[PDB]
Amino acid sequence: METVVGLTAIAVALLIGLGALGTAIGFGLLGGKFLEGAARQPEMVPMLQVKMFIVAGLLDAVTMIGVGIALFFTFANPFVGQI
Amino acid sequence: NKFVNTMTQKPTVEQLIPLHHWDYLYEPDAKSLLDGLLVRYVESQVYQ
Repeated sequence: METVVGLTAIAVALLIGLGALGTAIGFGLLGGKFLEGAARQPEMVPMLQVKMFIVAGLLDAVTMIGVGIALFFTFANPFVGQI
Repeated sequence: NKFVNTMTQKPTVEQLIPLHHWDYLYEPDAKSLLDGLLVRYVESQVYQ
């Protein structure tokens, strides 16, 4: 059991760590364009803010699946039951 | 001469060269645009 349990900690760190890395860079790109449009046309902000949340759902979709699988591998373990 | 009315022409001298919440999407740089528009403005005043 020792190496399967030790390698499950690294598997969880890669799932949450790569997800945290991508989501921070992704929102930095999407966010900068929201502020740029908002500064040029301050009347458009109500529309642009709603359109940003439609993209934010697509951007985090696979990252949240990764965090869901990482919590499952932490509080339960599908590999330990396979010896 | 300036047209005051059909019976009065006034001689005049007018200065040509020495002249709010949103901004334009300047296609070329704004400096390049200002250089061309000031020239079109002075020519139009001379034509008028």
